[PDB]
Amino acid sequence: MREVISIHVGQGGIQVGNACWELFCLEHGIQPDGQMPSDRTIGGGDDAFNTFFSETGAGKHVPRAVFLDLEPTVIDEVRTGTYRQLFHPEQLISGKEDAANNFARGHYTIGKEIVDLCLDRIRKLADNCTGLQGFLVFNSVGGGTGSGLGSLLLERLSVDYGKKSKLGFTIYPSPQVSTAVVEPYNSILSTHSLLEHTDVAVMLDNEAIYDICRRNLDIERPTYTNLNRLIAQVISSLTASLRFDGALNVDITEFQTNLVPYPRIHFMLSSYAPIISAEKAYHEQLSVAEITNSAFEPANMMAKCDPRHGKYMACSMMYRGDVVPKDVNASIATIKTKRTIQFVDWCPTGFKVGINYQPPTVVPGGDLAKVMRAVCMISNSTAIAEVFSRLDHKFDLMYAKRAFVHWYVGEGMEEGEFSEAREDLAALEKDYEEVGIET
Amino acid sequence: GQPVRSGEPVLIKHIPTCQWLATDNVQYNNEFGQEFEVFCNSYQCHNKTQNLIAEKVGRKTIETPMRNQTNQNTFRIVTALYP
Amino acid sequence: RDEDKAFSNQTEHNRFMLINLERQKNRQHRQRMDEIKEFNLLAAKEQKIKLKHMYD
Amino acid sequence: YNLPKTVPLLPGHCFPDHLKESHHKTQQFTLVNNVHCEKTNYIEEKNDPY
Amino acid sequence: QYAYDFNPAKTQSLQSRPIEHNKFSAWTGDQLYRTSYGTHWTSKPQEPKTHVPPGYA
Amino acid sequence: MSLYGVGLNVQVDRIKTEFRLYVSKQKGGLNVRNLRRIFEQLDYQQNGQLNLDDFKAGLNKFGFFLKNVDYQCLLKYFDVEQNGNVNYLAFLSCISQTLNQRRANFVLKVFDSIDSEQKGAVHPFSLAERLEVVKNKDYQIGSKTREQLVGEYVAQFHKNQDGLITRDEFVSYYEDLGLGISSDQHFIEILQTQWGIKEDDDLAITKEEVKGIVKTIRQKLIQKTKGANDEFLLRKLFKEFDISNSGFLTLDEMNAMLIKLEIPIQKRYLNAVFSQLDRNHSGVIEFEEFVYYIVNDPYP
Amino acid sequence: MREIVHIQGGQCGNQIGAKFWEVISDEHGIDPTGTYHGDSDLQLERINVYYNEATGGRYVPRAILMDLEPGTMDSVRAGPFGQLFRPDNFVFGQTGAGNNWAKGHYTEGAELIDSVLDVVRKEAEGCDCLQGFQITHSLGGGTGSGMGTLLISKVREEYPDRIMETFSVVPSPKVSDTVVEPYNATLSVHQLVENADECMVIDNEALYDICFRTLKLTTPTYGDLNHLVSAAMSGVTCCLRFPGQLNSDLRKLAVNLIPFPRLHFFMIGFAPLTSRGSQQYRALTVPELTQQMFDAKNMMCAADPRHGRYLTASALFRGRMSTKEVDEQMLNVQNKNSSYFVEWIPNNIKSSICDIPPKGLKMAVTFVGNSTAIQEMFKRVAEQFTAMFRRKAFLHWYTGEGMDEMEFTEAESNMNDLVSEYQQYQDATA
Amino acid sequence: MREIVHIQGGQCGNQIGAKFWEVISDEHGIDPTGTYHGDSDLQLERINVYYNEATGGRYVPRAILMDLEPGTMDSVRAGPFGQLFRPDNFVFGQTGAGNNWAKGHYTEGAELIDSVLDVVRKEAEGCDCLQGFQITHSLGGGTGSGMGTLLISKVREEYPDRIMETFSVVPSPKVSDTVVEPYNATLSVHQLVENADECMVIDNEALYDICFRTLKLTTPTYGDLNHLVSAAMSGVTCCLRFPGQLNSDLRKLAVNLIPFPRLHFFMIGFAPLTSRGSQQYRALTVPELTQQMFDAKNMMCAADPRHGRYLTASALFRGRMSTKEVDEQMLNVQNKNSSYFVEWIPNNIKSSICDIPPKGLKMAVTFVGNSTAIQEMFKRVAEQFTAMFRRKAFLHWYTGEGMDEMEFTEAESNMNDLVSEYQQYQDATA
Ligand SMILES: Nc1nc2c(ncn2[C@@H]2O[C@H](COP(=O)(O)OP(=O)(O)OP(=O)(O)O)[C@@H](O)[C@H]2O)c(=O)[nH]1
Ligand SMILES: Nc1nc2c(ncn2[C@@H]2O[C@H](COP(=O)(O)OP(=O)(O)O)[C@@H](O)[C@H]2O)c(=O)[nH]1
Ligand SMILES: Nc1nc2c(ncn2[C@@H]2O[C@H](COP(=O)(O)OP(=O)(O)O)[C@@H](O)[C@H]2O)c(=O)[nH]1
Ligand SMILES: [Mg+2]
Repeated sequence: MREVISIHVGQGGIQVGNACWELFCLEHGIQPDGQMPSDRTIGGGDDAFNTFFSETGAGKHVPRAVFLDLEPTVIDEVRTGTYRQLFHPEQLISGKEDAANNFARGHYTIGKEIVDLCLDRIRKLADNCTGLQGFLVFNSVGGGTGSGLGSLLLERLSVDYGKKSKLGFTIYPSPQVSTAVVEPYNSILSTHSLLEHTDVAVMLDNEAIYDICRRNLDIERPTYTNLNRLIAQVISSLTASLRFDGALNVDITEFQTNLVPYPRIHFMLSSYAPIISAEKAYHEQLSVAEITNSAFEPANMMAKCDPRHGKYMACSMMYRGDVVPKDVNASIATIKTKRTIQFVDWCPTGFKVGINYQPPTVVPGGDLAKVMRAVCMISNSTAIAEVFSRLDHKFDLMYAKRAFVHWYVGEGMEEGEFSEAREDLAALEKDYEEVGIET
Repeated sequence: GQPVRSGEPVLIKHIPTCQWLATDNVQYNNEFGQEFEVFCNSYQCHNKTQNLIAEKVGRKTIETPMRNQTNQNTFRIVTALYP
Repeated sequence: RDEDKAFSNQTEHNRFMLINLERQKNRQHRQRMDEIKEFNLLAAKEQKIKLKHMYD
Repeated sequence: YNLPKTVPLLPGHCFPDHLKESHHKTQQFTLVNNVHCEKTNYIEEKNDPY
Repeated sequence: QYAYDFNPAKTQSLQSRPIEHNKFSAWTGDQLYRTSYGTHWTSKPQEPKTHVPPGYA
Repeated sequence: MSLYGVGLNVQVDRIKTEFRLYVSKQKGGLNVRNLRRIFEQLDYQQNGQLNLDDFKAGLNKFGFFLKNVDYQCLLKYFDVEQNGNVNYLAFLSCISQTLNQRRANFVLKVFDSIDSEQKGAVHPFSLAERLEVVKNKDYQIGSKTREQLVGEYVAQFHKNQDGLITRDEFVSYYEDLGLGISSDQHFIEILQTQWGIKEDDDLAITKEEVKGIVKTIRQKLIQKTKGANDEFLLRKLFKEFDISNSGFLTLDEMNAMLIKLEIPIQKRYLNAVFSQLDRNHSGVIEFEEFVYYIVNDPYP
Repeated sequence: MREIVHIQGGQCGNQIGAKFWEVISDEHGIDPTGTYHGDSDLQLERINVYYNEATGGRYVPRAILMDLEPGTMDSVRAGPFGQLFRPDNFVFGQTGAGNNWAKGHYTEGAELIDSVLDVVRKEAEGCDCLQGFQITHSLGGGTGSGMGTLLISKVREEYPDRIMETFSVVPSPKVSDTVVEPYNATLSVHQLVENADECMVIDNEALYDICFRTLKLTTPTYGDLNHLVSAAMSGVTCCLRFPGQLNSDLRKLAVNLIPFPRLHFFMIGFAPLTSRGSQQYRALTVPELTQQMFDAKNMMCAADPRHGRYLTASALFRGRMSTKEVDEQMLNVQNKNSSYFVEWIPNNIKSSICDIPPKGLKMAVTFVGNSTAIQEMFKRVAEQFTAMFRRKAFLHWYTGEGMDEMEFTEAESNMNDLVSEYQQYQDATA
Repeated sequence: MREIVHIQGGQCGNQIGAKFWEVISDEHGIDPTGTYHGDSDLQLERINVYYNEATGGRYVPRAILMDLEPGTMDSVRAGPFGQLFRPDNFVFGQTGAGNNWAKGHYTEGAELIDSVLDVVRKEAEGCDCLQGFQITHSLGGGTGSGMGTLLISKVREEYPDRIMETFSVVPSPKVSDTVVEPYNATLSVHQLVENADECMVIDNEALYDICFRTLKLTTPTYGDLNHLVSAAMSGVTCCLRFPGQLNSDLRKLAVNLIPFPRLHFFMIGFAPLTSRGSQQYRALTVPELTQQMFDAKNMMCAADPRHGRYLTASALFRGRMSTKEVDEQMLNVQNKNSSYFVEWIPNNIKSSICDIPPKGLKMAVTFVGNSTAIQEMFKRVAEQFTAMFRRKAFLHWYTGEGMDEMEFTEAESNMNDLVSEYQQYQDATA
């Protein structure tokens, strides 16, 4: 009776969903058909899969997920790919025309004919769940239907359900690495839209992950499959407490109650440790003291942001494996003593710890090593203010000459949205500054 | 508390002294030709092990030995071949 | 009889210490074996992904 | 004498062990229609010609 | 020597211990035994009547 | 009281001490042999097994009462086959002493005095003759029905198939009587008054007396000549009279030798130190060992 | 006769209750299936204090387990000794608390507590002559610190004559387990000081210190911590279950321990505790027991006793021991450390004796003492609360459920006045 | 019953302490396990002097092992007889002194001595009637000198009435181990004069001379050297543990050896000493023992007593003997060598008799005397100190942690008065 429903919108969400859902299938022992292995013959079947999977009454399991996209290419791959018979046929919604990197296209003119279909499917899944903890969403901010539909769905969910917790794993554009040209335009438009509609947001830009794989996994030419495997591991550790018993359990609802000092301050960046290949795993002892220090390294963060340039407001970390309450306490005390890491003055108590017993699982054909301990750390800091400023500068550079705006204003949106969205972002930039100064 | 078998290498130690019976290549002269000497000494390894810090943390305990020995303390009981 | 009670009762503590020490010695042996277990698979997978990196 | 065959539990002598193959949690308690309910495990019979 | 055991006296669960069988009338050796008379001279159910006096209704 | 582990041994020891204390205090007509002759009536089938109720009833009849919990411990300890019934034979097997050596010495010599014809068995009337003679000076040898009239002083014992009592039971009955009485002097006085026989060793040389004697020997030597000497002096007597040059010392030679150096030890005292000094028990002691013990010994 | 019902909530409460019930079952010789298998008669006379009776001769504890989420309840049901609790004593919600005092005390616990109040009313009416209640919960958590405190309040106006006992795991800032812990801690303390009859503070730092420096075991676990807590719990009430030279129940303990009604916060400690590798050198004597009793590092709280003065103290001894030895040791330790005891009360130590030691041991003791040194914890919690409340960070989460800052201000003022009056008696002289 | 506790400081103290406990255990027949297996009952009557009773009837020594670095104590624990010492009696740090007096007395000793001070306070509390202390350490080391002498100051303040003994091994300048010897030797003496009831000076040169010349050992080792010290240590308190014709404890020796409180520096000797090849040819008698007792080559110090006057002396006799020869031997040696005895105290010799000789010997004698010839050892120490101090060599290490040159001036200043005090009480005549 602890169910979470995940939303995957856009190509970034769907390709993350493929890697995310192959891990859950292997973790809980489900074959690509939704059926348990034919031989099996153990008995005492444990229904820990109810968090993500649903029983059909006799036979297969159907995930509690929905996929949205306007281009039919990626969905048709899923419907033809390895897991064709896993997902329900009518929970894979596909459009006919792409958004074409335009926020207005997927928010005003063509996104209104699909949003009705998804809300019907969401209601059916939610009515099935009896202990729904909340929603998870996966979207790419620098995209058309990723930010268009993603903003529209979040707005609709706010009035349809309300107090239900919603978590957001957005993918912000890299500081210098870029695939498109108009990312800053729809980055702010989406961020302003989801500013008052999401509860917790996690930054998942790409350049940070590229650096991590090169530095740690000794991979000189990574691909998107490698990146989506790392992100899925973050999700698994994040929700591992709802299906595996531990010494100290944590819940989805006990994240937005501790990491959010104020309603407008809910942006945070994540870190994971140990992200290590077996080259260096054969040598390191990988103690709990060592892993908890490596989680605080700025080079190990999942977002292109330096915490050394700002203060820490709150940090939450989850341990899974064979950790002991002795060494978690001892190592945490050392972190507080360290001068290189500092907290804001009005927050003397600044941690939350969760302990789980299940060691992380390993995916065949994967890149990570098999370990006994792991930690996932979600911290809210003031240093996120720099990513908005750098993203703001590029927008102001284009918007001076009103470039590319005819591609937007002719698709149902008014000219005034650009100013107010920029206006809203400007207030937030030094809003993080006001909270970070001493009393 | 386990039975002692005849033939395998064993250790003989004195209880008031905790010193293992030993014999080395030390010459001695007597009417019965040339023979060596028998004494008591613990031929332990020279390398030291941080046992005290292990005890305070709680990793090892005193009765379990920590330092190896040299084969000069090894003795074997030999019995008759035929009944 | 008081002398007998002292000897009879202290013997319980003697057995008591042996049980704990023996089982604690057992636990470390199992846990150490699990550390050998991890590096067993990791050693194979190093020689594994080495060939995979050459292609593709 | 009569020495105990097994160690008795004491404030620091139980020592739970958690080195299992899989640490899975079973959902035995469920709240449906604002009514408490639990699974009927440890009670099932199998068959007979009765 | 050995760890700590939970179950004493080796009490096997009745789940696997034999099978249900016809003893449902174990208590009902005195179940149709009313007590208005009875428990005054006898403790077991009274025999079926063979004779009745006038006005037995 | 929390008879989890060793507690079974402690509580049953407490019960045994309490029973011994009770019986010794009353000291009178009650006897441990009286208890065993009560059980078999409740035993019925002579199986040797009794339930908790019958066991409690029998003990209460004797006049012994314990806690309600204390009865549980006895049953738990003495129900060896776990049939729910105590073993009174095992219970009476315990709480029974082996009798002191001095008491055994006195009981054996009385039996020897009675049995002057050395068969090891004594006719019942021969005993009863003595018990009646000591009780009065005017009983006279002859009686009308003397055998049956005087046999009531006896038959507290038991006789074998032949009809005579054995030495084994004669001691066995008296050691049973040795539980109601816990005073050695009172036991000896009772036996001697009953049997008209009062013969026993006066005493035995104690460790304190031996230490005093040996300290007297070692101190007397030091007064002679000087510190480095007196070893030659001690060896000189052996040189003067040890003709066979074997190097062994005898009790007669040691006595005479100690007579020479103004030390007249009593024969009983000299025997005690002689016996303590040697452990081979052939009556001969090496002179080197003797001089070592006398001179070069750190402890008194 | 004078039975007590056990009610508990929260994750920590559920775990502590599970360990305590396992310890009690072992002590009374109850198998996991619930059938009595004791060997002595003394283990059956007073079983009615903690265990009820059902058909077939089995015993079920009068325990009530409550939580807004069934996670820990589900975890504890499948464990050993989990079949003793009847299914009707399990009450659970559907949403959860989220480490929020407001959610656990006003919007969810308030609407859910009707069923558990019905259950506790049924148990209290079923018992012959109730002696009191006892609580195990955590102040730093949401559902525990809210629902348990509200239930304490309600049962307090409903039964104004029965005794109250609590076992509160007060948070320590060294283990900042929850960033919103000061609000919950101060609100729970403000609620608790108004109704709770006895309070015993337990700190994870103190438990870690015990398990690391005394027991010397390499891998501490919450199992061991809960075992320590459960041993401390059973020590205080052993005398209520077993005979002894001097009998003392919870009412007598309170009578001989609490000087003033607002001063009802204590620290507990259990002896003897020794390592496996060092047990062969120590002895088993009452002087050794009492010298380990008063050791500062042996306490189960962060408060250090030699920084303050022992107002009152009480000891509950288990095993066969001598009144001479125990009271002479008490008098000697009282005389030699006159600076550590307040002056205007002579003989501020109570002695209690029980003849039944814990299984596998020959002597034991439990120490409960009211010392003025606990104000350090209150001062630290209050200073963190006021520092974090000056900016009123995280306050919107609590305000969203209709709460007002006037209650926060009143709770802080009550805590400050408690600290002031509690410090005043430290310097008080005759 | 008048038991004494043992404190072992420094690397030398650990090595001296190891061999000393081996001899005492041998003298009482104690196995390394801890179970008594003696031959006579007298070996058990006074076992409480050095050993505490534990579970199972085993005995544990009441000795505290102290050092900043555990490297030295690490080797002794693993070797033979490493099992007697209770693990709670070992205290160690993480850095080490490194032959720096101030570092082991101001920086590291200050923050570490709290632990050891608590342990020794517990030991002195456990004993019914403490008789005195004894300390074995080195004045040429860092941990032995600095933290070792500081603990003497603290316990002196807490226990101002009990007697204290120190077996100080002041290193000699003929061959030296530490180049900073004069500094930490001088400062220790300044702190030791006003707190130590007695001083027992031991020199390495005398130990080497005895082995080569008296024992004729071609390859002596520290094991042999430690045994000679250990043999004398047990002989000092032999009469306290065993019966005898005349009884004398440590306090009685203090009364008859110290005319003025500042004159408490003794020098020791032990007799008899012979090689294996000469045991048969030598007859042991009282005239033979007293001849070797007063021989200058026998004494434990490099200072020659023939260059001064014996202020007082004391002789302890072990073994059964009469009293007339002992009384007259002390009288005759006093008359014939009257030039070596100061006049204003008549009959300045103390005699005691114990009737339990050491194992392997029939008679033994321990000699302790107060002679003015000990001032010569102070003279050369001051000679080396001022030669190094005038250039301020190695001074940056001492003054790098708050020590000031003002301390050095008084340390040497106090030494001059002691040297002058001995000289004035060497030529004065009635
Ligand atoms: N990290 C990561 N990012 C991805 C992945 N796939 C797509 N993206 C992100 O998606 C952004 C562009 O959006 P698209 O891939 O075109 O998909 P979209 O978000 O639905 O946008 P549309 O093309 O308008 O439908 C790129 O900037 C990428 O950062 C992926 O597999 N991993
Ligand atoms: N001693 C002990 N403390 C525990 C245990 N479980 C949890 N805790 C403590 O409880 C705190 C968290 O309480 P929480 O779970 O939020 O309480 P809840 O909200 O009422 O369920 C942590 O700081 C832990 O230190 C346990 O089994 N033993
Ligand atoms: N008599 C004796 N002296 C020793 C022994 N071991 C070392 N020493 C002396 O101790 C001196 C060195 O002392 P040191 O170790 O620096 O003292 P610490 O710094 O206080 O530990 C050397 O001059 C040695 O002569 C021993 O076993 N016996
Ligand atoms: Mg696209």
